[PDB]
Amino acid sequence: AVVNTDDYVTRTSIFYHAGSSRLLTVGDPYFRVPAGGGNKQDIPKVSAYQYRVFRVQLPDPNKFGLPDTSIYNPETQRLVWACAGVEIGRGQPLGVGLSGHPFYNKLDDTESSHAATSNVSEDVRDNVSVDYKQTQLCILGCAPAIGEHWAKGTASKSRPLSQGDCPPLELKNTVLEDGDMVDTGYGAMDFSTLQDTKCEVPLDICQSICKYPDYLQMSADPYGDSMFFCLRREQLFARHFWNRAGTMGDTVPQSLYIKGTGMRASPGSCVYSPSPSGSIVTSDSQLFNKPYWLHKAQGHNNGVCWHNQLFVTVVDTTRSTNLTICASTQSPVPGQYDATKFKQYSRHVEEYDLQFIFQLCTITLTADVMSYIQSMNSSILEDWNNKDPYDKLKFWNVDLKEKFSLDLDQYPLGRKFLVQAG
Amino acid sequence: AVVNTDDYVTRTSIFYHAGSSRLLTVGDPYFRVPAGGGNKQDIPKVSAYQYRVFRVQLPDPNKFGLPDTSIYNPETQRLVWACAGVEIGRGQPLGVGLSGHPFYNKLDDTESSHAATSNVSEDVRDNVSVDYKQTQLCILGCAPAIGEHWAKGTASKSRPLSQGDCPPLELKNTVLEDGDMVDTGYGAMDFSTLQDTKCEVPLDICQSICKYPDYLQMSADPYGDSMFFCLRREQLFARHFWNRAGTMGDTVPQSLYIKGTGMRASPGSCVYSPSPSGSIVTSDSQLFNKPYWLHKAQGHNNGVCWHNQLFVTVVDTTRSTNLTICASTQSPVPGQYDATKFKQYSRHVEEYDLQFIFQLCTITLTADVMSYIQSMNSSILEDWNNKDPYDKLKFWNVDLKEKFSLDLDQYPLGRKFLVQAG
Amino acid sequence: AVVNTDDYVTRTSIFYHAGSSRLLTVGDPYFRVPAGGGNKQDIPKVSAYQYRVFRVQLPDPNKFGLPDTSIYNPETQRLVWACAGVEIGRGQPLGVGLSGHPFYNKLDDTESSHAATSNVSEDVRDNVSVDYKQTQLCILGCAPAIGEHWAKGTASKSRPLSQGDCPPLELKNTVLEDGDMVDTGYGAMDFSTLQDTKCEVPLDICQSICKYPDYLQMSADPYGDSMFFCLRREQLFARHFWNRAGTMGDTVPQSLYIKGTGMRASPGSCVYSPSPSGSIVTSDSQLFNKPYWLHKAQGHNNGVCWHNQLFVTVVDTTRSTNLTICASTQSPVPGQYDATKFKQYSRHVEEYDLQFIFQLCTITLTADVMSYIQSMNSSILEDWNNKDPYDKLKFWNVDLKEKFSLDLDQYPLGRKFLVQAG
Amino acid sequence: AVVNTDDYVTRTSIFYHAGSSRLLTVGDPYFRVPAGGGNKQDIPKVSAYQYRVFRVQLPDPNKFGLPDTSIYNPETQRLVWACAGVEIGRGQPLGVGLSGHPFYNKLDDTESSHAATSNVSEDVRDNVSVDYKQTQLCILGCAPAIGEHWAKGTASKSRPLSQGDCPPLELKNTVLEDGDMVDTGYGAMDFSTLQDTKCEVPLDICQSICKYPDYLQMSADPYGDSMFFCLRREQLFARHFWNRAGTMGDTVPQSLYIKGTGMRASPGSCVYSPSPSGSIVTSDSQLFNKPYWLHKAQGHNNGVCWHNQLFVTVVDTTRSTNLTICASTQSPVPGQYDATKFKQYSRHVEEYDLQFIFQLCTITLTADVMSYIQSMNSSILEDWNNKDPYDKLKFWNVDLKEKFSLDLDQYPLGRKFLVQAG
Repeated sequence: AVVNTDDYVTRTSIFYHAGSSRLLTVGDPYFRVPAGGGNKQDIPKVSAYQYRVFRVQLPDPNKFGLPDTSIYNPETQRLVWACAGVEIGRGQPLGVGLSGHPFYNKLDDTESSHAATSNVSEDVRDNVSVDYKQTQLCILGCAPAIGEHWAKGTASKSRPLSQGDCPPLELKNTVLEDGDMVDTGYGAMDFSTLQDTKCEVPLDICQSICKYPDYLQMSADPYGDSMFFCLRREQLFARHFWNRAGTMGDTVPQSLYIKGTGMRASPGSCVYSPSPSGSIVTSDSQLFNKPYWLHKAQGHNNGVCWHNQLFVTVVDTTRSTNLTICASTQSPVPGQYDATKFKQYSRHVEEYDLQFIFQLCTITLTADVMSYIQSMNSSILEDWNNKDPYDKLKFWNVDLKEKFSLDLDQYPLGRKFLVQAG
Repeated sequence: AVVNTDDYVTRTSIFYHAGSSRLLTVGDPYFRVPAGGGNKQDIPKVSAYQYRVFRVQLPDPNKFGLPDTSIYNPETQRLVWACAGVEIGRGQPLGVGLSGHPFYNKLDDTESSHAATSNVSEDVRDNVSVDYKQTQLCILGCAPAIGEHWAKGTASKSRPLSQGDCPPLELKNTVLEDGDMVDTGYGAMDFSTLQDTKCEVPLDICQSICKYPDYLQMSADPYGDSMFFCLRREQLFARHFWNRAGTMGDTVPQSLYIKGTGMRASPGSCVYSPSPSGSIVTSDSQLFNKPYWLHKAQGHNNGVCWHNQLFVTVVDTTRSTNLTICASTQSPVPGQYDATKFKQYSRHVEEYDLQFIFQLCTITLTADVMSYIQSMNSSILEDWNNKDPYDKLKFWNVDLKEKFSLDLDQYPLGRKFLVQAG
Repeated sequence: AVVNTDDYVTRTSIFYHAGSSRLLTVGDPYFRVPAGGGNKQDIPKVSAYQYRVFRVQLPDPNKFGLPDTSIYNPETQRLVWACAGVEIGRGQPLGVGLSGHPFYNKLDDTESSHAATSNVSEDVRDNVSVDYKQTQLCILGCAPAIGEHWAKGTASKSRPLSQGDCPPLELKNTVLEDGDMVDTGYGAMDFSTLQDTKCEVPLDICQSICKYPDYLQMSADPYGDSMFFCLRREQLFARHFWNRAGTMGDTVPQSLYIKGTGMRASPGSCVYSPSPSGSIVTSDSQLFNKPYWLHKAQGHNNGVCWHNQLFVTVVDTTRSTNLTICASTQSPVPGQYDATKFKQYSRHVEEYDLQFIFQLCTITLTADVMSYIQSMNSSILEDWNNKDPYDKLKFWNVDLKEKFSLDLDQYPLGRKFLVQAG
Repeated sequence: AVVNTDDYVTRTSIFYHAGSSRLLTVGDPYFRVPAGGGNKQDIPKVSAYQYRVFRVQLPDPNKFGLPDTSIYNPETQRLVWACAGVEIGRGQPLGVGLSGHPFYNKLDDTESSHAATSNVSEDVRDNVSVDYKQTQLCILGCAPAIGEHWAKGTASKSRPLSQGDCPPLELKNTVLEDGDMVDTGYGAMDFSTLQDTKCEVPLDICQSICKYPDYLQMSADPYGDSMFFCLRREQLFARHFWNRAGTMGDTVPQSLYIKGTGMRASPGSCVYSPSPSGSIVTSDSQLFNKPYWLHKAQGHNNGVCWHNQLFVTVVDTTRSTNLTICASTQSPVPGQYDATKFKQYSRHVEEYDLQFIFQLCTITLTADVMSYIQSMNSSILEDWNNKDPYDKLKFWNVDLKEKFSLDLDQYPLGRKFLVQAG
């Protein structure tokens, strides 16, 4: 039986402040520009619509000089960090930003077409762009958060898919790594294996995998290391209504319409999909640049950072202004305009600032306390006396071993904390 | 004289937590696809705009293992489950999804006499789509919830109905089953029998029946087994204004206008119908993933689950993103684009999770108490010592007989319940 | 000097509940369809944009069976009902509906016309529709609500009204009968007498009289029997901007523009009129299906229902979804589509439900008290020992004489009332 | 270790009110007009989207005669003004103001193009305009605020940016001078060096630098003189979706689409940029014309005005209506209209009013205090017994040396302050 951490992890009255420096990154918002091919280094794919997963690395509280190493007894107890406050700071101003496709699969406007439209010609693919759904979310945990998405099912012998026939869909659970794209309004699926056209969604998610946090599973997780802090705020609406070019896989039953003559003799495309649209983005509904206190967690883990680790999973689309930079091919910069003599670039900036307030905690290693932790996570006892199960995954590592401080008064969050406590 | 249950149903201090696993279903959002035609097994019609009616099957508390069978005396009392806490869980992300009809009966734009169209023929039906009205609701009871809808009234034998004339309308009460379509903004009626065109409404409600819960009737119900919990949240607006093609049944009174000449000599179509539209869909106005406690119900039944049953009626259209899947007809996936070589499919997902906190109750079987229950529902006494009156209707059965648990602590809803109780 | 009823109306502790059955009505939303033309019996005009004036008829408390006929001395005092609780119920789902006119007088779009427009020839009327302003309101009093509207009075013997000149506008107070049209955003006037064109507004108000409540007068009423309860909630915006065809009556002064040449030599039409539009209709700002307790009235009358009457004036435009009905000319229903073989019809439904909590009251008839009531309304004394000032006006009569009950516990509003009372 | 000012700055009970007169300025909203061209004296560039940085100059409280010069001991201590109240008054009415560019680089509409568009020939630049993002911000400090912006990185001596290639982006900190441009919704960058086209953004930020307050840095500031009061409110949305004319710098990876033929053989422009748009501007969300009290500042400086200075940094775009002026070339003003015989001018007005409530404060000059202020800012002690480190920057000097008064009662803010205190 799983037990609340407040029943074996005794807390102290010793609080530390820890803050990252300035986490900053720029790059192309649509795709990584590979190294060399003009200029040196490589420009990373940096979008407002991808998950930020910071792996916060903490100092080992046991091999760490204390303000007084008589807070505990190194013979019968161990130390753990317990997160008490977090403030994710966001840098750039509020802005909206578009994403698009040079050959988007848009047959024709079905919102209110002036009349009939084109026929099923070929390559009626147009160039369109669309601002995505607006999402803000923040997840804390001592383990990475689990996402879900839809992928092709399994290729069991029983019935070999007649090729052209629609595959079965399987919900797949996965870890949210840094760089994974969010649900933008086009559903959370694997577009690289479910859409052979590679033209049904905009460029940045076209060949990517859009995940969505598995809140249901993470809440039902027995120990609750996945999330002990969750903030979400999403909103969107439908801007334009369109068709899909191609033949209908599922045939519309004759019992659903009266047959006609000419073009209207047979039913056209009945696969509709609306362009997403996050509405007004305001400061009043902003989720960040505010401190949050983890009073008492939702799960059984109450902010205890096992393995001296901390995962901060962040999404903020309320800052998606993509910079437009253009240089001329000619050096003296000609006085006669000519679009071909200018190169257009597109860069996006992400600026973060993590701030924490940690609390020192003691665990009395009694016999059954140990065998409980044994069952929970044996590797916890090993470190207290190597391979990590996460080294295969892409994280934005933030070292804080050198960032802890005792005087909270000297830091913004530190003052806010002291105020809040009384 | 109907009596409050809190007068003959004594509540204990024993609480159980029960939960479904993960209720999940995928299918076509418009029409069920006949199996075998391409692939094995049928593709169910799964829409966001159809009632989910879960039939929760509880274990008989009398034939059930208690932590102590001295909670009551089996010689003069019986046990009932009373509902105390509920959490309906929703998995997939927020999103909008369109519905349409290849041959919608849209004459022309009456919103603002635009410009002209371009058609030969005389059949002017266009392929239009529309986002439905946005609706959220949740009904709890120990009996299925009652719906209303409009249908063709019985043609009287005295005065027959000459073909072409308008039928009289009759309001019809009925049981909401799992799969019944909701009010999408086109009203609540039998479209399969009040529209011979089969083109007045989009495809998924085309040959169906849209039902609205009869809240007035269920509130007026004497005992109140129909609903002891009701949450509703709806909103919509008029997007586009349109005309209907066809001859006018009711002739516009000559005295409501001045005759013109040419086309304007006689009045055109005067049957207008607007395309519905739920505006912004936000998380801030969400109704689900939040727990709700049944403190004191609206009706005379106070969460008492007679027949050890529970009917959870749910509508949530705030998650209606329809996936678009496409496979190529060629195996190597050609490097030249051609719309004819790609089969477009449309799939929708419905992920649920049901959580309950049930409370053990006792009923002392006295003379008048039994005679009371006799008149209320004789079948109740029968089971305490077979055919079920609902065995004709479609329900999503959720068996919770192996899902009851005494330690609320171990479960998400359980913890919240304990907190709320103090 | 008028006195507050609370000084001469003593209240008891006896409360009754009374509710109508289910007030229901269907018909054409634009105009009544003269009987027998295609089918037996008239089809009433039933629109969402017309007042609903229920005349509730209460039993005479004196000639009424009491739980104990010693609540008063029938020699020295009489009894009066005094309203304490009200709940108007609405049945149909939330919807938006359109109104139009086959020959709407719309010259041309003036919002942002592409350039110049058509010649002011003769007949350019277009078939346009429009969703009206969104209005909810509810009035209670023991006397019908008063409304105001604009009509052309009379030409006095002195000056004449030249054929073609603009008539003088006179504000006219009047009783709101059931069926009267509300302000739809085209102002509150008599379109049948002020507009000879009969094409300036949509069809249902084309020849009607739109009335608005004269709140200003009803609050200034000495006794305040006209309203002791008043709820209102309206909203709208301007959808499209248009011109009016015809010659200008008031000539635009030369000192307000510079003359041009060609068509721009003389100014065109300067009679602008926007099409109204109620925006998002939501359940969140709904006014009905909720109980309201008349704690202390605004006027002098404190819910005292003189003459055992009660007037309930209601407007609800948040439920205006008009049902589209179409039958075919052919019996076997042809498989080939042809709009001419389908008669279209338009039907609106209005479903209500009135519930009340009434409080029995006592008036001790002393010298001055009788002389006061004499001056207030002599006909009150007469009934305590014949015509009525209204029997010329159309009301929706709801007889609740057989609907009074003593046990509030048996009814929804009753329970709600008990809870509220503590 | 930095210390809160409240530990070495003892406040008195003396309160002064000071107010500027009517700060007022008119000018061209897009660019400054060189003098003598058509009329004497220059026409300054006054825009609603540029920072207002007031450098308020306080009277030296030491060389100041007091209501009583025994508040302190001029031998052992010094006087300092501490701010306690601020009210920034705005004059002109609320309004929306546009900005544009005669040759805006807009290829074509990618929101929902009718289909394909024009050839990427040479000059397709159209005259477009756009209302900016809606920003309100107010910052107080005894040192000017810090802004950030993106500028052309410092050329690699060992990687010369080959002409045409994309330059490296460097985030640059800077003092916010009066006149600096704010983020309008096109990002905060140096358009004069990052966009050679000189046609990517509207005219008023075409050759300027858009700065955004570095809130992160100013909060991490050790002493916190830069801001001890910060009020922000910003909102916007995406109005129209546009392409960029020019050649693509970063080439779209071939594995992201399927090649076509004709114009759709090669991908088009994939640099999208939405026109910004602040939505409804209402008085309900207004940030000015209200008084604000600095109870306890965020940083370590609690409103202490060192050097008897004050830096008010104000941004307000809710008042951007640009007056349209036009005179005729002809003196008698012609009776025939001709657009050529009229000169169109554009002017914008900015009206301010600064009101303050200052508190007298003492500093007992001891050893450690002096050597702290020594470390904090030596120049503070130097004035107590020259060159200013901000004499290079453009500020709006507000002299208040002759505006301080003791009777708060006689002033608006004065009264409100008295009331608020009790």
